[PDB]
Amino acid sequence: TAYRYRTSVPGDAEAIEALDGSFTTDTVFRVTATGDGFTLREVPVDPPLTKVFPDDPDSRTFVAYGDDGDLAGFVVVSYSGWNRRLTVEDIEVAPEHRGHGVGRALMGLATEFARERGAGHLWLEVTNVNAPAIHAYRRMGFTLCGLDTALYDGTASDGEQALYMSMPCP
Amino acid sequence: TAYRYRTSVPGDAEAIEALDGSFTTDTVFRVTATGDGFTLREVPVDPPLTKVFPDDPDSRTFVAYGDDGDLAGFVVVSYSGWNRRLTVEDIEVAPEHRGHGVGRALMGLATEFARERGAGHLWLEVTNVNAPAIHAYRRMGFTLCGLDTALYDGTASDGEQALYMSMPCP
Repeated sequence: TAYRYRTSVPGDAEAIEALDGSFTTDTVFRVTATGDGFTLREVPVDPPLTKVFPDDPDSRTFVAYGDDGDLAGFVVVSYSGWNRRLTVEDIEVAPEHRGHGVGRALMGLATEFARERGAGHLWLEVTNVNAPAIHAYRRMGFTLCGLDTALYDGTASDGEQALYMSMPCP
Repeated sequence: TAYRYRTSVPGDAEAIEALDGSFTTDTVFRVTATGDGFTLREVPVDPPLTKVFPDDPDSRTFVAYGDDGDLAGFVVVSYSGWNRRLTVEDIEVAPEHRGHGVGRALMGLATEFARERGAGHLWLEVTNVNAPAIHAYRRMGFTLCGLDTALYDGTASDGEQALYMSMPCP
């Protein structure tokens, strides 16, 4: 569907680094600590929030290239045998390529690798302010499996919470 | 307070391995996924649950030895500079030494190391079935900061959830 896919090579390092993982959102998932647990609620934000990030057999990176020779996206995966978890360390699609099936195809490639390793599930972390990726993950078969409100304390993302999502591996 | 404390040496490996990290509990924290979030509720369990486990500058292990020459307890810590987090990887006290101040002293030693590294917080993971460690952590200055319901899927601990607790570092 207009893209080429392969395992990354050292020469992809620059394009991976340069790829624009930034996004603008009209909503965020507000995380509330209730004492007994946590609640998430999608809330509107005005003005829209623009988030800019200042970014071996069990590990793998898959890249997606467009017709133009430009990197459309990548996914970095890591496998842990103790809990048979394939961690999606990072997944990013160039803003122009968003909503063109790149993310879904890369996640499918991540799923195939998980199956090869005999994974029981796929797992990912996503900032609570990334409402579009959260909704996109939900529509790829993932559901909220946890969170860490302290993950970003003392970082450039202080005030955000890490949200955890998982999918059983077919 | 009856114990000796130091940094571990290779020769402590056997005693660390052999130390009994098992526990019996009359209660557990039941984790409920509400869809919008998670709730934790301490519930009684009958019969009592007995849990048996089939167990470099930023990493460190501190040991506590009793008068008898036996290992009373240990704490394994790891530091991550990106979020200035000191992770308490593992902490275990021999059942006879429980409630004698060993855990508190080891956690204090973990806190001093965190300060030396310039940590902003201390962090730990604890199984939801470990109601006594959860209550002990709460009484050491930690509070629930998250959880991962999928951490133990496909393991010997399947059915348990990982609970995350943090403390700001003085």
